[PDB]
Amino acid sequence: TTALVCDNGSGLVKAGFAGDDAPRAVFPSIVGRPRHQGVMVGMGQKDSYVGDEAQSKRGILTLKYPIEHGIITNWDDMEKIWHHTFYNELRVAPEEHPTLLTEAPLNPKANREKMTQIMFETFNVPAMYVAIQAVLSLYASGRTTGIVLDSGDGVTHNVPIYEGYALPHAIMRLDLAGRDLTDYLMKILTERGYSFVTTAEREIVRDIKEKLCYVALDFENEMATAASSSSLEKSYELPDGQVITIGNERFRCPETLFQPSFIGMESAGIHETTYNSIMKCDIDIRKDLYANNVLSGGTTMYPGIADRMQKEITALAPSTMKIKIIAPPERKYSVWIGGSILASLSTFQQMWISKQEYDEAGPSIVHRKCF
Amino acid sequence: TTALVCDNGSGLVKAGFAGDDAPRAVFPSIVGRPRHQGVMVGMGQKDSYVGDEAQSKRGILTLKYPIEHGIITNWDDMEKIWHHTFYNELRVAPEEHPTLLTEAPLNPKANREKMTQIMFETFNVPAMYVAIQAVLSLYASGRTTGIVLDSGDGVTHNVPIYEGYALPHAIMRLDLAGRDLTDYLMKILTERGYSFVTTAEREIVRDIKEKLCYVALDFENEMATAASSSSLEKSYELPDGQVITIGNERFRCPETLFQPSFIGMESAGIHETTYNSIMKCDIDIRKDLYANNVLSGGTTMYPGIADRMQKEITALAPSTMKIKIIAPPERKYSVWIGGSILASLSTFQQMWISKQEYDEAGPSIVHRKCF
Amino acid sequence: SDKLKEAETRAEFAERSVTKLEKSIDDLEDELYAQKLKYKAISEELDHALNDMTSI
Amino acid sequence: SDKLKEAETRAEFAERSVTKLEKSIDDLEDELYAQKLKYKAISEELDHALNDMTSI
Ligand SMILES: Nc1ncnc2c1ncn2[C@@H]1O[C@H](COP(=O)(O)OP(=O)(O)O)[C@@H](O)[C@H]1O
Ligand SMILES: Nc1ncnc2c1ncn2[C@@H]1O[C@H](COP(=O)(O)OP(=O)(O)O)[C@@H](O)[C@H]1O
Ligand SMILES: [Mg+2]
Ligand SMILES: [Mg+2]
Repeated sequence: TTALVCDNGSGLVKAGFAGDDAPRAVFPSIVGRPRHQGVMVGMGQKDSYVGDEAQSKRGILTLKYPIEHGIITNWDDMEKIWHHTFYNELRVAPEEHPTLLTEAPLNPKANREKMTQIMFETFNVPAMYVAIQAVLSLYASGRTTGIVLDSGDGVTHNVPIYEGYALPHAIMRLDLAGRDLTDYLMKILTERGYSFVTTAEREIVRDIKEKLCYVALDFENEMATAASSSSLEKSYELPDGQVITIGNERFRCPETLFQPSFIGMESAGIHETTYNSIMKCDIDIRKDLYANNVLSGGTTMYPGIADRMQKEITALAPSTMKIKIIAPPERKYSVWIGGSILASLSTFQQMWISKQEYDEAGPSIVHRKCF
Repeated sequence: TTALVCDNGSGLVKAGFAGDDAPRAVFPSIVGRPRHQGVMVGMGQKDSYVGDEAQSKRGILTLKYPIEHGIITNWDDMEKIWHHTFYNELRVAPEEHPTLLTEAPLNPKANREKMTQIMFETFNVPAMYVAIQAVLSLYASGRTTGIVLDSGDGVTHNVPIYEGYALPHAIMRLDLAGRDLTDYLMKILTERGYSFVTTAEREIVRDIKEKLCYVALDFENEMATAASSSSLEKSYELPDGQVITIGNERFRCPETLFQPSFIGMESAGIHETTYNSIMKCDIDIRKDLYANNVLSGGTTMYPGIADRMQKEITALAPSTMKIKIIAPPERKYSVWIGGSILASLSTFQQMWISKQEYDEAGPSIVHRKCF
Repeated sequence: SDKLKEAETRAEFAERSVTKLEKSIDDLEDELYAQKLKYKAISEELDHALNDMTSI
Repeated sequence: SDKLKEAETRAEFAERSVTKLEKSIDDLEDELYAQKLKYKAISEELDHALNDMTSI
């Protein structure tokens, strides 16, 4: 039979059968209970709208993501999300399909063990396998080397790989991602008068960020230009009218990636953690990693980031090496495309964690040889 | 049929069919298992890369030479190296070709006996013969007398020969060679800030030594000049950029040959063990040995050694004798050229150790008349 | 609809132009690589002559 | 309206990319010119050496 390549993510759940080009169903991972009282009788009001249904009734819900930073903080809601994904968005019972979840690097063990225990006890799948979210993004590019920066919505991690041999001592995981950029944008919009507070209006700020923000090639020059002319002010129409005008908030929101001091984080930007991740590698594979830097994940879709990052790394790196940044147009679904490719391989067909194996060793089987 | 003139050496395996000018395939003798984990599936990752393949993937391997000082310390790896040499670099099955290995003087017997046992049982050659590495280097020069200093990469030995009669009581074998010079160079580079530790970076230090180091004609004057001017500082570009500048480390690394007290060895330099080897000979053949001093082996390729050695010996020797140092441009492959010449001789065709002879007397046949 | 057609046409031309420019820069980068190889080889040969002459 | 906004954004992205590519190709051409100048200088020095070696 065919395998189910699910990809929990944090912000958008992407799923679909193995062997295709794009995920079959992509929908936000939010579960929102209603918060008001409700007076109409017999309206058929449910107790929790999940997935894309709660992005249409969000006016009277309190949306809450069940995955904070890679890790899962609310297991009941995550189980609800998985149940919805299997039964309503794909309509395939899990009793007859292997599953291939994905997990960020350096995550707590208990999260992974609970994930496998749920998949084997509640949904009762035949066999499931958990894979690191960066190796798949490297599969999708058709490479076999390279250092991949997978800046998702929950957590940004940077896994270097050479000739198929991952370097476990050079993984640099940073917890700045799309969600913190949304919060920072929502916080700097208040400098013009627009106040978004409700958890429903966070979605509106996210839409503003997606449609308007861009990464500046040079930050100081843009700050000077936006403060003199008015060629940058782009307007946007809220879900009820009252258009708003975003000035130099456009390139200040995604600039947080390269200067995490804006949101008070100490660490260095995504332009310098990649160079540090390279320098921890051996001295003889640094040229190949320099030449095959891969971008993935949703948050790396800002217009103009593949040039800013290349300029920064070229500034840091030695002058002789060639710096090349692979930015495929299908960046958002790169992890899932790689997952489909991996699940479609014949050599991989014996790596699944078969159910009888789980019955013999318990949920701690995932840390064992079947990784 | 044609004979296979293999030459194990220590650092570079040189092989080729008898009767040519240069070895057909020359490649480092290193076998390196991968050391990291490896995440790509189906990449076709082997368990051990040998020969010149492991000098390209050395970034994720742990290279280890199977021959320490002439002697062989790891028989499985040496068997792997021989198998590679026969099947992939020459592509001739050994079942139809005699072989002519080479061995340093004064080596343990068990090494030679195991070598012949392997060649007769595993590879199943028709007949093999083991020859001393210095007599061949004397063949290649077209002489018949002379004292040859064969400073390889494993061990430096100094065999005097007159009129074809070797003098077994005058062989002076010293264990300082190219590898110790590489280690000493790697140890003195730390005085400027460059630290090479990994077994892969030993190859980089070896390349530095080959391309930059030279032997000073007079040591104290060079030490004084390099400490005042800056006309010696030559720069070199690492495999990733960050050029380095070698100062008076240039002529201090190969100076260890003439003053083995630098690396803590007690014995006298290669300039004085040759004179001692001569003085042990009879009083009537010392003039001929003085006039026909032969250099061979890789490590004697330093620019300016054929003058320093001549100056030193002229200082030691009596003033009347003429001191001449033969330094052919084809020094590195001198032993193998001599091996080809010896294997191509008709008079030598009945000295091979035929397989039926080995079957009758066991591996101890090599010490017998068929030397 | 008319404005959409115009903008799409100009964007398609821009894509074609950037493809042409990227190919041109690839060609010129390859040419610079070849000339860098030339300088490497000539400097290596000069060093070889220097070491041969200093070492006779 | 959605299609028009998409097309406009595509056009702006492509224009900025073409600007960057043009600047980069010009800079690399300058670098190649400089290295060619160095090669020609040392080549003229070697040609003078050959002119003197004609008397050698
Ligand atoms: N076109 C876009 N432009 C800018 N940001 C985007 C775009 N699309 C998605 N994002 C950001 O990326 C996030 C989605 O990232 P995604 O790759 O789905 O995360 P995950 O790894 O959890 O799947 C969204 O929250 C949004 O903030
Ligand atoms: N051109 C060179 N200049 C200086 N040293 C060299 C040069 N070529 C080789 N060497 C040294 O000689 C060694 C190779 O010696 P070789 O004659 O191959 O040893 P073997 O007797 O085992 O074959 C290398 O390890 C290197 O350190
Ligand atoms: Mg992701
Ligand atoms: Mg030798």
